[PDB]
Amino acid sequence: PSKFSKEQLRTFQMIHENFGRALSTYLSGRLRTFVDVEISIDQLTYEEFIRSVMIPSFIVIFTGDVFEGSAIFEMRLDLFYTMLDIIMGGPPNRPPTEIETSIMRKEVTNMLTLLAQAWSDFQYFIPSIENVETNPQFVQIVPPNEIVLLVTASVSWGEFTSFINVCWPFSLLEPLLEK
Repeated sequence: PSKFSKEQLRTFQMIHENFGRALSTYLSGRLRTFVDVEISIDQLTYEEFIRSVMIPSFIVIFTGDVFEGSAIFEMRLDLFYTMLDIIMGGPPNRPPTEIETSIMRKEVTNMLTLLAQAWSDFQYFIPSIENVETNPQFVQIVPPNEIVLLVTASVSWGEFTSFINVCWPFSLLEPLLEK
């Protein structure tokens, strides 16, 4: 089938809610302030997701040994620059420099690892960042009409609220969908 079943969605909801809790603790420690995270999932076409991403943005294309194909970890630039500023102790809306992406790549590797830990009992993997892009219109990892599981993490602290989205293409998740 081309779409995710109801029960399969619930499994992914629980997995990513675990991710959400680990992420909250992670970001709270990095930003040294209480950061709340609320997870919500949905399934839609890849086209819909990519068209919703701001230009520019911080798009991390990643994979895992145990997967075949890529997935996307996207972070809004307002969060990206706010996080970086705090970690560095130093937003600009323009696309990030190579230095800024390199510093934030380390943070993303940490967050992807937490994601993998949440996926432990179902399909544990070691994340590998394949590419980093700043323009969503240049990102077409799978066909437009293909369905994708979109995990949205609403990240907030104080009066700031932003997002981190993980896009899991149906084609990538198909085999685990089996067992």
